[PDB]
Amino acid sequence: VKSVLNSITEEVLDHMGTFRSILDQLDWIVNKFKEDSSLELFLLIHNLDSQMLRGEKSQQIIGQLSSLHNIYLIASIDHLNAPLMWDHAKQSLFNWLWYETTTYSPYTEETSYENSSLPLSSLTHVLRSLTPNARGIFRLLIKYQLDNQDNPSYIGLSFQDFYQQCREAFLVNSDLTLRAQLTEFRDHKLIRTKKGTDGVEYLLIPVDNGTLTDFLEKEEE
Amino acid sequence: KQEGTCYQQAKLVLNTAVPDRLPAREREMDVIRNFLREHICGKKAGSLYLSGAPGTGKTACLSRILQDLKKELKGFKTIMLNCMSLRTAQAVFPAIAQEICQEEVSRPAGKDMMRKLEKHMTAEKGPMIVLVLDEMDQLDSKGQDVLYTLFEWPWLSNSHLVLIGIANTLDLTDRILPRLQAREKCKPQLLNFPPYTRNQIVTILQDRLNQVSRDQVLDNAAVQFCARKVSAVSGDVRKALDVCRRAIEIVESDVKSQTILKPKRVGLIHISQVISEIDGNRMTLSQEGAQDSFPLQQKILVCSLMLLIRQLKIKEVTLGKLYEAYSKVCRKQQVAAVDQSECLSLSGLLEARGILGLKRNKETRLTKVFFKIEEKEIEHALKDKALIGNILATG
Amino acid sequence: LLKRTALHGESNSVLIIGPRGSGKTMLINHALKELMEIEEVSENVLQVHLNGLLQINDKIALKEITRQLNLENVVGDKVFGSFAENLSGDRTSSCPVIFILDEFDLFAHHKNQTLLYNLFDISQSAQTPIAVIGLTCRLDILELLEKRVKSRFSHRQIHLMNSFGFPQYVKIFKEQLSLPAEFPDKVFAEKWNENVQYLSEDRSVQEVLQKHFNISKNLRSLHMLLMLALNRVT
Amino acid sequence: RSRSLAAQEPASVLEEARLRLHVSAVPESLPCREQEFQDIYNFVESKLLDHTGGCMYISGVPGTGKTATVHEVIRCLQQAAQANDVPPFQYIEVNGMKLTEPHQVYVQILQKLTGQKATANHAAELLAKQFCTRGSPQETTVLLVDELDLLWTHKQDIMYNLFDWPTHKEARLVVLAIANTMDLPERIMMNRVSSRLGLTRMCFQPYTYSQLQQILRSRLKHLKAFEDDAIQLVARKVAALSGDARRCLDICRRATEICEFSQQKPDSPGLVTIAHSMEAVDEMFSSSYITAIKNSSVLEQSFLRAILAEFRRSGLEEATFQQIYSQHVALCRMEGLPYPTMSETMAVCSHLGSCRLLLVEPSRNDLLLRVRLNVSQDDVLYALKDE
Repeated sequence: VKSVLNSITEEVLDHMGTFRSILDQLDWIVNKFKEDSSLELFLLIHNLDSQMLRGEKSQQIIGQLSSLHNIYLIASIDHLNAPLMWDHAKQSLFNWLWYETTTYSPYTEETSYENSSLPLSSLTHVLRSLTPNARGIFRLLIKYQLDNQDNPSYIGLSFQDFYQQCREAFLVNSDLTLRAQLTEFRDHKLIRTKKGTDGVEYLLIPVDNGTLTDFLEKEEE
Repeated sequence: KQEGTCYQQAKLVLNTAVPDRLPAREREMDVIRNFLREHICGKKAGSLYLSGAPGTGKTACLSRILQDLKKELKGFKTIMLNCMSLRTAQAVFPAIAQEICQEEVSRPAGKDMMRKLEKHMTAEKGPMIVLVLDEMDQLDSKGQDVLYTLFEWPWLSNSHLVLIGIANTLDLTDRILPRLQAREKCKPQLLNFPPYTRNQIVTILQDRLNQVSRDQVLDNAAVQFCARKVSAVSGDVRKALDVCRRAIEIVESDVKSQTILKPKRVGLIHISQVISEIDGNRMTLSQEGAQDSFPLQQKILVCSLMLLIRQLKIKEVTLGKLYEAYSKVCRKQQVAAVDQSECLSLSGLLEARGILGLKRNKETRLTKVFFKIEEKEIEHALKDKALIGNILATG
Repeated sequence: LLKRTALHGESNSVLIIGPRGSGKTMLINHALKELMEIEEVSENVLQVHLNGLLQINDKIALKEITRQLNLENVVGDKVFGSFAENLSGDRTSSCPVIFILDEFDLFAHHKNQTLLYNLFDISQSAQTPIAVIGLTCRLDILELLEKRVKSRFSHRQIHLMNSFGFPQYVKIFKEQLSLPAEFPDKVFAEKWNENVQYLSEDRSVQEVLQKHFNISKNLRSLHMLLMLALNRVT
Repeated sequence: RSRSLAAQEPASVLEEARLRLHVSAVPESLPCREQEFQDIYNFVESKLLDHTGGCMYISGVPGTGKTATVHEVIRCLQQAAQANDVPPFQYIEVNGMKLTEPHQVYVQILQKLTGQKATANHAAELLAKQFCTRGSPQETTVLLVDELDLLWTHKQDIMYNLFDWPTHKEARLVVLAIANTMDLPERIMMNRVSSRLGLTRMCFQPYTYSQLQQILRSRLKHLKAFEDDAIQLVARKVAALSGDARRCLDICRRATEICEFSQQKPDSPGLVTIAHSMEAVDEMFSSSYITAIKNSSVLEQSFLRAILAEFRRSGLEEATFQQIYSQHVALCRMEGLPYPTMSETMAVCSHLGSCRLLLVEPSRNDLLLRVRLNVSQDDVLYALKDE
C-alpha cells in the first residue's frame, strides 16, 4: 500500500514524501481533492485481489477515496470470493457495477509466485567450488538417508556414529576440524541443527524426497 | 654467509600483501578480461555475478584487470565502491551519486534517488560507465527491494552499464534475486572458482620464493606437507602464506641461541609443532609443574561427567547435579571443599584448548550444558593414574 | 579499609549483603560520618549519592553522573558525547571523590555490565585511585558477572545477617524506645525508660515479640510494631 | 604541599609491603616469561623495519599478563628510536568497553591521530579513503584493541574491514587483537573474519608453580615480614584454581590485613604465623549459603524442611504452592504453634524472594508458584542437623 499512495504525491500532487503513520497520509490527500473540483484520476488497477492485501486494513484506505465522484476506480476480480473482501459498510462508497467478460486466453505474466522444483544448477555448482574432503561427506549422508527413508520414525543420524564413520572412510582427523567443514553447508541452506532432548545435534537435509534420488545419477562421471 | 640477509627479505614476500600473481591462474582470468572486451567494442551491457570461493583471496585478481584496461584504452572512467561503513541497507545510492562525469559533479538535496542516478546512465553521449559491486549479500533487507533496481538497469532502454559483483559463495539465486527461474527477460551469467589443490598451491610457491630469494631455507619435502592440509579446509592463499611464514620465525628464534653470544634447512618436525596448538589438544605438556594444560579443581569435576553418562544414557548435565557429585566425593576423600558460590565461574573457565562448551542462560544452576568429545584421551598420552585413578574405580 | 584511601591512596571494593535500607544502612553510612570528625580530610573528599533503583540502562547513567560532581559544567549538561576521559603521579589536588552504589540487581542484567567495568579500572589506572562501596540484598553477586569482571574483583564480602534469639532480642526492643537526653524536663525522661522495663517482662508482651521473630527476624518487620502503638497515645 | 594528607610515608614494614604489591605501583611487569616476550619482540621489530602491516591475536583468560606484558613491548622500542635504530612510531590506545555503541570506534581513531571528530559514518568514510591514498607517507603505528566480542554486529562489518586495512600498499597498521579464548574466530565470527586473518594465534599459558613463587619474591626482595612457609602456601592454592595472576596477589593483601588485627596488642611480632594462612582461604572463598540456615529463625527453617519432604516420594523437583501449604501445618503443629494464616504466606516468601534464594515467578500465580531451589537437596540436610 506504500508504493501506490506515495506514488501520487511527487507525481500527481508534486510533493515530497514525508508522512508519518498510515492514518496520517489518508486524511491528508482527501483535502486536496475535496476543495478542488477539477482533479480527475482514473485508477486502472489490474488484479485487485492479489495475495498480499487480504487484511481489512487494505480496503478501508481505498474505500475512502471512493466517496468522491472525482476519483474513478476500475478493478478486476479473478476469484470466486468477490464479496469476501468487502461488506455492506464498504459497498456504499464503491457501488460496484458487475459486467461479465468473456475473453478465453491463458495467463503468461503473473505465473511466477507459484511453486515449481528447485533449480538443479544450485546443487551442481556448489560441489565444484567445494573442497574434495567435503564432497565425500555429502555423498555419504545421502546413502544412509534413502536406505532409512522407509522408516517413518526417521529422526536423523546422531553425532557419535557420524564421527566414527569419518575415519572409517578416510575423511576428517579431529573433531574441531570436522565442525569447520560444516560451516559452508549450514550457510547454503543444505543442513541445519536442532535442539535435541538427548543432547545430540541431529543432521538432516531440508529438501524434497525426489531431489536426493536424482543426485546419484549425475555423479556417475 | 648471507644468513641474516635471507631472513630479513623472506618475511616481506611471504606476508599477505596484495598477492597480484599472474601464473597458476590462467583459465580463471582470461575469461573475465575477454568478457569485457565484447561489451566495450560491441556496445553491449549486461550483468555478471561472480560467485567466488569462500575465503580464497581473489580480490587482487580483479584489480589486475582493471588497471590493464586504463593503459590500453583512454577515455572511460571507473567508479569504485566501498560500502564497508554502511551498516544499514539504505544510504548506498547517494554514496556513489557524487561521481556523475568526473569533472561534472553536483550536490544532494535530500530524498532524490531513483531519478538522477539512472538518468545519466541512459545517456548515449556519455562514455561506457563501469560499476563495481561488492558484498552484495550484506545489502539485503526484509524484501530485498534495494536489489530490484540495480539488476534491471542493463536490461530496459539504453543498456550502458556493466555489473561486476565480487563476493564469495554463500547463497545462489533463491531469495536474493527472485526474478530468476520466473522471468524470461534477465539472463545473468555465473562463474565459479574451484578450490586450489596441490596443483596450484605448490605452483604458486615456486614463483614466490625462487624469484626474490637467493637460497631456500627449507627442503622440498616440507612443501608437499604444508600444501596438503591447507587445501583441505578451504584453500585460501593467505592461509598458505601464513602457515609457512610462521614456521620460519620459530626456527629463526632458535638460531640466536648460544651462537651470536661470545643457509640451514627447516625440517618437517618444526612445522607440525606450529599447527600443534591449532587442531591438536595441548594435554601432553604437563610435567615439572608446568601449568600448560589443566590446573586441578577442574579435573575433579569433569571426571564425574562420564560417570553420569553411562548411568542415565544422556550426555547433557547442569550446574545443579554437578555439585551433587562433588559434594559426595569430597567427604569420602578429604580434599579441598569448593562451595557452589564460585562454581559458576568455572563454567566460564573451561572453554579454551578445545574442550567442552556451553551457552548463555538467564537463571543460574539450571543451565543446559554438554560435552565436546570423549573417547580415548585420558590414558597413554595423559597420566590419570596417580591423580584421579581412584575416582574412576569408585563411581 | 576506609583509612587506606582517604589517608593514603589504596582503594578497596567490598560487597555488603543484608536486608534493605533499614539494616544495611547501619554500618556504611556510620563509617562515612566517622570521617567528618577529622576536618582535614572531610573538606577534600566529596561524596556522590547514586542509586541503582533509579537507573535502568547505561546511556542515562553517563549523563546523571555529572549532576553530583559539577566540576566542568553548570545547571546545563555538556555535549551528549559518552564520557571518554573520566580523569584517571598518584598525588593530585582535584579532591578525590568516593562513589556509593546501591541495589546490585537492576543493572546486573543489562548488557555485559559496561558501567561497573569503568569503576574497577580507575582504582587500577595511573592517576588517582577511586574506591567504590555499594549495597545489595541478593546473597551471591560475584558469579553474576562475566569472566572479564570476575577475575578483576577483590573477592571480599561480608554477610551482615543478624543472629539473635529471645534474651538478647528484648534489648533491641528497648533500645529503639530509649530517647537521648533531649527532653526539657529530666523527670519525664526517667519514667519513660522505667515503664518499658515493667512491660518487657509480661505474659502477653513477650508472646507478641516471639511471634514476629519467627516469621521475620529482620529489624524492618519490627518498625510497624512500634509506631502503631504511638498513634493510639493521644 | 597542597593536600593535608599528601601520601603519608610508611614508617613501618607492613605498610610498605602494600606499595610493592599494588597493581598500579609496578616497577616493570610480571616476570617469569622470557620465551614469550622475546617471541613477540622480534615480531613487532620486523614490522617497523619492513614498513608493512600485520595482525596479532593472542589468547588466555583475563589475568595472565595481557595488560602488563604489552606495556614493556612499547617501552623497549621507544628507546631505540631515539638512538637512530628503529623508525619512530605513534602511541594509540583504545578499549572496547569505553564505547557504548560498537560503531563508535571510528571516533577514537581519528581523534587520536589528528584532532577532527565526526561520527560513525562521517568519520568512518574519511578513514577508508585515507588508507588508500596514493602518494602520502605514514608511520608505523600500533593498534591495540581489547574485548572483541562487544564489537560483534549482525552484518559483521566491524572485525572484517578492520583486518583488511593493513593488507594494502601504504598501510602500517599493527593490530593487537586482545580477547579471551582462542576458538572465537571459529565460533562467534564466521568465515569472512577467520579467512582474512591467518593462523598466527599463539596462546599464553598461565604461570606455573615455580613462577608464582618467583614473581612474589621479586616484590618482596627487601621486605622482612613474611615467612617462607606462608609465601608458598598462598601461591599453591591459586596455582591449582586457574593460575590467574590477579588471584594470587589479592590473597596476599588479605594476609597483610589479617596480621594487623593482631598488632593491636603491645607486642609487635615480626614474621607471620601459621594461622594467617588458614584464615586467608575461608575468608577469600566465603560461602553465602551455610550461614543462611544457621542465622535463621523458627518459621524459616520449618518452611524449608517441608520442601525436601515433598520431593522424596514424588521424584520431581517441580511442585505447586497449594500442596506445600498442606504439609506446612503438620510440621508447625507438632512442635507447638498454631496454624499459619494465608496472608503471611507471601510475607515469608518475599523475604526469600528478595535475596533470590528460591527461584519463583513474581506475584502473578499465587496458587501456582513454581518452587526452584537455588542449591541442591543434599547440602541442606547436613547444614540443618548441626544445630
